[PDB]
Amino acid sequence: ENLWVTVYYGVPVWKDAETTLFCASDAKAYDTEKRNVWATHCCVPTDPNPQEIVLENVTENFNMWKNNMVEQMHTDIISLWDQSLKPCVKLTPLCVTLNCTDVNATNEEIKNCSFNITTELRDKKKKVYALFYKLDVVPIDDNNSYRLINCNTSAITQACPKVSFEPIPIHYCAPAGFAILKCNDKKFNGTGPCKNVSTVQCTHGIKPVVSTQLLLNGSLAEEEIIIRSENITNNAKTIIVQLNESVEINCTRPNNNTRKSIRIGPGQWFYATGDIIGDIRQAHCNISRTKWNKTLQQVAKKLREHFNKTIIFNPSSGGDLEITTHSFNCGGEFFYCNTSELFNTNNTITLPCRIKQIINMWQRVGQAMYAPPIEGKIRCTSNITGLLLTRDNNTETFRPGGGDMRDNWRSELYKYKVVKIEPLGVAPTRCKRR
Amino acid sequence: FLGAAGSTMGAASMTLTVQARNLLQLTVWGIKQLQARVLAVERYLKDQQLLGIWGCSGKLICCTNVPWNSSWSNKSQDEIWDNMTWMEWDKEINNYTDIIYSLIEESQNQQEKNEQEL
Amino acid sequence: FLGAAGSTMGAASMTLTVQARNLLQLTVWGIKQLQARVLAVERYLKDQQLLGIWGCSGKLICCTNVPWNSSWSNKSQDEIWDNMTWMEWDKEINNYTDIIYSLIEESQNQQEKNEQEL
Amino acid sequence: FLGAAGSTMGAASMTLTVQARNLLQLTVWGIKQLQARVLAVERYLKDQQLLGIWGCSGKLICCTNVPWNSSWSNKSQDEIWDNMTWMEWDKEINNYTDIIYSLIEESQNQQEKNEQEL
Ligand SMILES: *[C@@H]1O[C@H](CO)[C@@H](O[C@@H]2O[C@H](CO)[C@@H](O[C@@H]3O[C@H](CO[C@H]4O[C@H](CO[C@H]5O[C@H](CO)[C@@H](O)[C@H](O)[C@@H]5O)[C@@H](O)[C@H](O)[C@@H]4O)[C@@H](O)[C@H](O[C@H]4O[C@H](CO)[C@@H](O)[C@H](O)[C@@H]4O[C@H]4O[C@H](CO)[C@@H](O)[C@H](O)[C@@H]4O)[C@@H]3O)[C@H](O)[C@H]2NC(C)=O)[C@H](O)[C@H]1NC(C)=O
Ligand SMILES: *[C@@H]1O[C@H](CO)[C@@H](O[C@@H]2O[C@H](CO)[C@@H](O[C@@H]3O[C@H](CO[C@H]4O[C@H](CO)[C@@H](O)[C@H](O)[C@@H]4O)[C@@H](O)[C@H](O)[C@@H]3O)[C@H](O)[C@H]2NC(C)=O)[C@H](O)[C@H]1NC(C)=O
Ligand SMILES: *[C@@H]1O[C@H](CO)[C@@H](O[C@@H]2O[C@H](CO)[C@@H](O[C@@H]3O[C@H](CO)[C@@H](O)[C@H](O)[C@@H]3O)[C@H](O)[C@H]2NC(C)=O)[C@H](O)[C@H]1NC(C)=O
Ligand SMILES: *[C@@H]1O[C@H](CO)[C@@H](O[C@@H]2O[C@H](CO)[C@@H](O[C@@H]3O[C@H](CO)[C@@H](O)[C@H](O)[C@@H]3O)[C@H](O)[C@H]2NC(C)=O)[C@H](O)[C@H]1NC(C)=O
Ligand SMILES: *[C@@H]1O[C@H](CO)[C@@H](O[C@@H]2O[C@H](CO)[C@@H](O)[C@H](O)[C@H]2NC(C)=O)[C@H](O)[C@H]1NC(C)=O
Ligand SMILES: *[C@@H]1O[C@H](CO)[C@@H](O[C@@H]2O[C@H](CO)[C@@H](O)[C@H](O)[C@H]2NC(C)=O)[C@H](O)[C@H]1NC(C)=O
Ligand SMILES: *[C@@H]1O[C@H](CO)[C@@H](O[C@@H]2O[C@H](CO)[C@@H](O)[C@H](O)[C@H]2NC(C)=O)[C@H](O)[C@H]1NC(C)=O
Ligand SMILES: *[C@@H]1O[C@H](CO)[C@@H](O[C@@H]2O[C@H](CO)[C@@H](O)[C@H](O)[C@H]2NC(C)=O)[C@H](O)[C@H]1NC(C)=O
Ligand SMILES: *[C@@H]1O[C@H](CO)[C@@H](O[C@@H]2O[C@H](CO)[C@@H](O)[C@H](O)[C@H]2NC(C)=O)[C@H](O)[C@H]1NC(C)=O
Ligand SMILES: *[C@@H]1O[C@H](CO)[C@@H](O[C@@H]2O[C@H](CO)[C@@H](O)[C@H](O)[C@H]2NC(C)=O)[C@H](O)[C@H]1NC(C)=O
Ligand SMILES: *[C@@H]1O[C@H](CO)[C@@H](O[C@@H]2O[C@H](CO)[C@@H](O)[C@H](O)[C@H]2NC(C)=O)[C@H](O)[C@H]1NC(C)=O
Ligand SMILES: *[C@@H]1O[C@H](CO)[C@@H](O[C@@H]2O[C@H](CO)[C@@H](O)[C@H](O)[C@H]2NC(C)=O)[C@H](O)[C@H]1NC(C)=O
Ligand SMILES: *[C@@H]1O[C@H](CO)[C@@H](O[C@@H]2O[C@H](CO)[C@@H](O)[C@H](O)[C@H]2NC(C)=O)[C@H](O)[C@H]1NC(C)=O
Ligand SMILES: *[C@@H]1O[C@H](CO)[C@@H](O[C@@H]2O[C@H](CO)[C@@H](O)[C@H](O)[C@H]2NC(C)=O)[C@H](O)[C@H]1NC(C)=O
Ligand SMILES: *[C@@H]1O[C@H](CO)[C@@H](O)[C@H](O)[C@H]1NC(C)=O
Ligand SMILES: *[C@@H]1O[C@H](CO)[C@@H](O)[C@H](O)[C@H]1NC(C)=O
Ligand SMILES: *[C@@H]1O[C@H](CO)[C@@H](O)[C@H](O)[C@H]1NC(C)=O
Ligand SMILES: *[C@@H]1O[C@H](CO)[C@@H](O)[C@H](O)[C@H]1NC(C)=O
Ligand SMILES: *[C@@H]1O[C@H](CO)[C@@H](O)[C@H](O)[C@H]1NC(C)=O
Repeated sequence: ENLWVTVYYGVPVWKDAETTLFCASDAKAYDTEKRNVWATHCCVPTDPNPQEIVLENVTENFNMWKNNMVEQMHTDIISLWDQSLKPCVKLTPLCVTLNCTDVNATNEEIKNCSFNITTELRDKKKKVYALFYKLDVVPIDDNNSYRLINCNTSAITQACPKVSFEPIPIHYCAPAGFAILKCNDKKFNGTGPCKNVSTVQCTHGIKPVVSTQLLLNGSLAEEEIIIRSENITNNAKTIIVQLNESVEINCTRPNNNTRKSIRIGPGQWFYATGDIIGDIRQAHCNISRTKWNKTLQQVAKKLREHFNKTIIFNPSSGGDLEITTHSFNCGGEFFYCNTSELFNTNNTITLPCRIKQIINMWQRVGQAMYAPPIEGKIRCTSNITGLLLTRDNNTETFRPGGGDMRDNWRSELYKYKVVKIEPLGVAPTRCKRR
Repeated sequence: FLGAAGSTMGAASMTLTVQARNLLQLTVWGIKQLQARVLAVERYLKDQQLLGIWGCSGKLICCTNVPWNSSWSNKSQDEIWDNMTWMEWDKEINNYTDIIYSLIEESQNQQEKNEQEL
Repeated sequence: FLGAAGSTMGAASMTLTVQARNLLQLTVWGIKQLQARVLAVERYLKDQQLLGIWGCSGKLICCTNVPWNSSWSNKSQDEIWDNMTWMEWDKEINNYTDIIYSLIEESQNQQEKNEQEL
Repeated sequence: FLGAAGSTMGAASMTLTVQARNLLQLTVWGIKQLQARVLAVERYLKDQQLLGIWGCSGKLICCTNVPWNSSWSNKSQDEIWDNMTWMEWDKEINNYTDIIYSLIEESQNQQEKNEQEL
């Protein structure tokens, strides 16, 4: 019974921790021509035959709202975009009076504007033309005199014409001494214990898809719609709804664009929209009516379990386009689609969409980007895998939320927790040093 | 790796060599990883230094002086090594971690190094 | 340093202390060297950790359990220690490097540590 | 920490674990600290490597072969351990630091490792 202290090293125990994770990818199928920002060539390959260890007889408390993997992913993305755009052409020389008239889409939103631009030789300026979308241009006068919307606030960096921003699944992997725990309870929602817990080197690939009302291309729930919130009784919180069935969206940019290269300096090129070829048509997105109807009704049914009120949906209440419309990127183009027909037969719901080139991503007002035009036509296929909803009676009203991108990552990282291994410990034995 | 986390404390003694084995441009993307590498080394060395102080540098299982307090644990070995897991154990001892380490360090070294020269 | 590279394996045993001894602005010019310093430390520690696992941490010459396979080497010592150099030797064993190491870690460590407590 | 600096050499032997224990953005402000951390590790490892070579890796007090020279010190222990402090001592031996170290590495290691295999 005369038990003594014995030191054991290599004890299989852990403590919660916050550390630096690294970027890893599955495929190295990406070339150097595309220069995808998520194929940085600074991101390592992951394990082609990854292991997962089931931890039996353990319980672990997971919390998607206080999870630090989300903050780190958010930070990495902002940093990545700023670095990728760092060396590219600045468009401050374009903050000149624009002489604009409507394009010959006559008997809307595209303006034909004239500029006075300094050429490679500083003594001369050339008069040139470009087409702009109405959303990017603000009038100065009541006359045909306009300015770009950013000159009032910030300088524009032109997106690098050779850099793809197409999402590539990224795995976030632990550094030595750390491990990632995964929750395998199919019905795990927000915060609380998970009974089926396993250990992995790293997460599944997560596509860094940016959208504001409908979450796209994520992972579906295994059995039913799962509703996740930090505090479901707080109307100020976002409710993340994970669908157990996807709904497809077909989006397009139906007019044929051309690209006009304008020199604005000594090796400094500006890419302007050139003439539109053929008909001028409005951008749009197609959602099957029958799939949407059953999906939205199932969401109302599941939401009801937490409120016991009749649930209805409404169009968003207002704000700028990033919040009021379904903002998303597709093909490198930036779409803002009107969803009033969703949040409200056998037809297809066709949502009109608008497109804009001068962008202030992640609410970082003061850092504008110009998205150069893409020649030809654009066709997108995507999956709605979830919704971001907010709330305002014997009824309750839900509206699209979004804007703050961390909510789009909590929806994939809710299953993961980072812990550190603390292998040194003590237990009793009759064994003594001598 | 942590396969033994759900196993009992005794059984888990076979994996000490597993748990103890995986401990080893100018941009933020890169500097944060360099900092992580330096930290991994520092954490490794701190554990090795402490084992050296306790006279446990070459051992995964190291018996020391310092008997157990009933205030730390009054549980029999029948449960500790045969039924409990290491996580469960850590949850019972935790508060005494610093106390035990201090007692080992301040006893085991002074009472051996002098006696050996003499 | 490597003076013994052309010497036979036995003679070269006198230089183990030599070969084992030299193992320790915001510009790329300097960051690459900071990274090199960190790597030198990491390589050093990985070799020390492995020797510790095998029970060889304090030794340059460390006898272990695990007999030799005729599939690894069928030469007598008359050739191995007296005529061959270490480069020549490494060129013949190479394919079995991982095999031999696994056989020490999975044997020499587990069969000594449990027995010592007992 | 250095509380024993004014104490005699013998008394100071009780603080060896004190003195030996505290050895572990893209801006200059931060890079210089990262460099300092790497250096602290390198200095630590160099002392540990040297003790390993001398066969003193597990010891704070380590007896070796190599008798004392009257050219190094002609004092009796009555003065060295009981009246002198370690600073005073270092000030008298200093010139022979490299000599003594070479005499341990070239003797204590080679004459023990070959003999142990044999
Ligand atoms: C949710 O997930 C979905 C599914 O991944 C996302 O939807 C995808 O989005 C992709 C990017 O927008 C889109 O990829 C573009 O598709 C265009 C149409 O391609 C048709 O033809 C190909 C033929 O395939 C064969 O050839 C290719 C060539 O590389 C090979 O790679 C294949 O293996 C085959 O051998 C079919 O496979 C398609 O199904 C279509 O029928 C392509 O034209 C386009 O490529 C051009 O743009 C690239 C931009 O990075 C560029 O790298 C590439 O080199 C091409 O550019 C050349 O041509 C242009 C013309 O103007 C020129 O300016 C350039 O200088 C250069 O010369 C892409 O491949 C996926 O097809 C699409 N998937 C579906 C099902 O629609 C969805 O976006 C995502 N959700 C969100 C919100 O992101
Ligand atoms: C958007 O508008 C673009 C500009 O009009 C369209 O590009 C045109 O597409 C047509 C249909 O494929 C091409 O016609 C073919 O041309 C080839 C020969 O091409 C080569 O010679 C021409 C001579 O001018 C040269 O311009 C090309 O670069 C090639 O060197 C013929 O063999 C075919 O039989 C057929 O006539 C046009 O040539 C092409 N124009 C250009 C400038 O490339 C584009 O297709 C439209 N996009 C969409 C989605 O509608
Ligand atoms: C998304 O599309 C919807 C339509 O499906 C847009 O709502 C419509 O917005 C127009 C704005 O001019 C409304 O017209 C105005 O209505 C008020 C009503 O008092 C009237 O006084 C004005 O003279 C004018 O007629 C229109 O009624 C409204 N439709 C509905 C059904 O309310 C919505 O604005 C679009 N949102 C975005 C972000 O694009
Ligand atoms: C949107 O969601 C749909 C499902 O609702 C996805 O369709 C499914 O895609 C997977 C591929 O990840 C298909 O699995 C494999 O397809 C290959 C095709 O040759 C087959 O050989 C394999 O054995 C396996 O079936 C799956 O069948 C397909 N499901 C259906 C009903 O077509 C779609 O990929 C998602 N993404 C987009 C952008 O549409
Ligand atoms: C608990 O989670 C583990 C995963 O950590 C589940 O194990 C997987 O089960 C599927 C079933 O077909 C296998 O295909 C996978 O290969 C298994 N993975 C691993 C790592 O073993 C397990 O089934 C879950 N148990 C419960 C009750 O949900
Ligand atoms: C550019 O500005 C001018 C005037 O500010 C616009 O009007 C033209 O003015 C010149 C002056 O001599 C006349 O000769 C032209 O006939 C005027 N145009 C028309 C249609 O009457 C001109 O239209 C503006 N251009 C753009 C692209 O806005
Ligand atoms: C800069 O823009 C101004 C107008 O915005 C150009 O001035 C016009 O130039 C034409 C050339 O024939 C004249 O006919 C117009 O009467 C001028 N407008 C005014 C208001 O005077 C000016 O030429 C442009 N600079 C360059 C280098 O093209
Ligand atoms: C320059 O920027 C300021 C804000 O920084 C603009 O002021 C508001 O802009 C919004 C944008 O639609 C309008 O709805 C508000 O009505 C504007 N405020 C006022 C008091 O009118 C300002 O309008 C921008 N410059 C121009 C020419 O529009
Ligand atoms: C999943 O939803 C359930 C509710 O159906 C959560 O239950 C908790 O219940 C206690 C009871 O007092 C409340 O105080 C907690 O606030 C509820 N949690 C939450 C997050 O609201 C359960 O915790 C949810 N999450 C998980 C992972 O089980
Ligand atoms: C969600 O947050 C809201 C935030 O207000 C909590 O509800 C109110 O909290 C205030 C705090 O002073 C109380 O005075 C109110 O009486 C609370 N309202 C109600 C209806 O009780 C709410 O309790 C939080 N919910 C959860 C599940 O934590
Ligand atoms: C979105 O586009 C896809 C194809 O890009 C449509 O899928 C086609 O649907 C028709 C319906 O009869 C099938 O015959 C085709 O074979 C399908 N194509 C493929 C490649 O499978 C889908 O129906 C469209 N969705 C909407 C809402 O229009
Ligand atoms: C999780 O707990 C269960 C229940 O105790 C373990 O299964 C049995 O444990 C008893 C304990 O003495 C053994 O005698 C039985 O033989 C075990 N069952 C089997 C089928 O062997 C289970 O092993 C525990 N999990 C782990 C990882 O050990
Ligand atoms: C290189 O090979 C030569 C030839 O074997 C070595 O020289 C002789 O090696 C034999 C081997 O038994 C010794 O008995 C002789 O005494 C060696 N010659 C002399 C002059 O001593 C030579 O030493 C080898 N190189 C090295 C570095 O050992
Ligand atoms: C500093 O020197 C003084 C003077 O020697 C030390 O005090 C005495 O030292 C003698 C040496 O044999 C002891 O016998 C006395 O007992 C010491 N005095 C007391 C009051 O104990 C003093 O201790 C030295 N400083 C330190 C840190 O030891
Ligand atoms: C989840 O999708 C499956 C697809 O077959 C469907 O049967 C099931 O009813 C859906 N879950 C809910 C809650 O409807
Ligand atoms: C959409 O909402 C508006 C709100 O005014 C309503 O008038 C309209 O009838 C609704 N459309 C559908 C299809 O419910
Ligand atoms: C147990 O704790 C008490 C607290 O005063 C202490 O006196 C006693 O010596 C301790 N026993 C052991 C085994 O350390
Ligand atoms: C030699 O290799 C064979 C391959 O099966 C193995 O069975 C045998 O035990 C090995 N001998 C040694 C000494 O490991
Ligand atoms: C003392 O120094 C002399 C210098 O020649 C040397 O010969 C002698 O061996 C040394 N004694 C010791 C103990 O090393």
